[PDB]
Amino acid sequence: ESGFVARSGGPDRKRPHDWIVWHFTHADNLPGIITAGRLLADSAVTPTTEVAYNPVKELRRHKVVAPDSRYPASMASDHVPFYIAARSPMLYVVCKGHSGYSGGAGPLVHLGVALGDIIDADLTWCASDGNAAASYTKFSRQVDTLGTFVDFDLLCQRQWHNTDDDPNRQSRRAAAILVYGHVPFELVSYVCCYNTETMTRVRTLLDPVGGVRKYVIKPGMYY
Amino acid sequence: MTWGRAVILEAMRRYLQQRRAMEPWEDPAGISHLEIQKLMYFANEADPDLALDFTPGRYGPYSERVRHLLQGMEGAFTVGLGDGTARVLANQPISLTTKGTDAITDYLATDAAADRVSAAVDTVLRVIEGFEGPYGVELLASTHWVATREGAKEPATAAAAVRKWTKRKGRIYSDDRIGVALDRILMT
Repeated sequence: ESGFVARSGGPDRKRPHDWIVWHFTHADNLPGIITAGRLLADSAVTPTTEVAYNPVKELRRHKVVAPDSRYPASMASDHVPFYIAARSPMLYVVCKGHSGYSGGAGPLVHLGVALGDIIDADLTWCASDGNAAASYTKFSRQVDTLGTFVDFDLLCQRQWHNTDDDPNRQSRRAAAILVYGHVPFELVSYVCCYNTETMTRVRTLLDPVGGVRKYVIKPGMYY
Repeated sequence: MTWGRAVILEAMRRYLQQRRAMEPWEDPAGISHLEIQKLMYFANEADPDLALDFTPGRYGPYSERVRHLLQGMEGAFTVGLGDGTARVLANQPISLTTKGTDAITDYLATDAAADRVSAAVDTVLRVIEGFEGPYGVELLASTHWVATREGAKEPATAAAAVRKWTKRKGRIYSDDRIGVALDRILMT
């Protein structure tokens, strides 16, 4: 679909706690994440294999993330990004390939976390209303207005390309929950893969680590 | 090579690399005609002697002379305009060819205006930093027009004035997006 799903039924504007948010990573990074028991921000350490374009990642090291005066002084690279709609522009960049990675969607794994699980876990987080690197993007952690804060309607669409009258649609599709520091891996309750060999490899890794995780194979959440 | 063509070729080369990091889902090689218009609008503001005579429009300022310049280079230093219809607002992706890249590098090495081209392009890159992409430069350019051509230097005033040209609000020409652009225009 859009990749905008929730844990109760379909996503609702007034119940952001049920939204499932998605973090994608290369399957070969998963043993390292297993070892640490958490997803780590880019600033923590360098990953087993990098999928992201290197100039994109260098930009995030200089992007101020500051919803409130109470929010820790921090960069985008200090956060783990979870895209609200799984089929997102950032995932397209990785899937089409570049100089640093060219594997396609095959080895990419989506780790889904419910926003309400992030909140209930007393983690520090905020939402961007679009492309986090852009200077006109805003961050917020006001739960009760998240529905109007992100472009909820666009995130639900199955078709979302830019048009002449709205060249900002892809950017708004990059709205994400940025979790400060790390995300304990037990908070992952959904795993999505593109193919069956990846899913088999993921389950052979995760069967001794955890249990109650829902596993799904969806070409539709990739490019 | 006149220096207006050089300003074009050099804006294109550096803007593409800025955009590839900011909006990496955008095209790896093509810049839309309308983006190049916004870039040249800012270059003209940095260097009035370019004399490209911009007029305001639904997608921000537009110069017929910028389109003429791109046309004369088509199939030589640049590609992508093709053979457009007469006076239709076409927005195609335009690329620098290998010859173009070679020409602008040779140009900056020796030309009398070489430092002036770089100074204008460096000023443009600085103003648009963080606003790269087809939307960000349109937003900045439209706000700049109303701020410097219609006195619209306050948030309330500039939002109204921007939306009279764009005909659109949504989430792209809200007061908040225009406020951010206005803060940048005022700072630079």
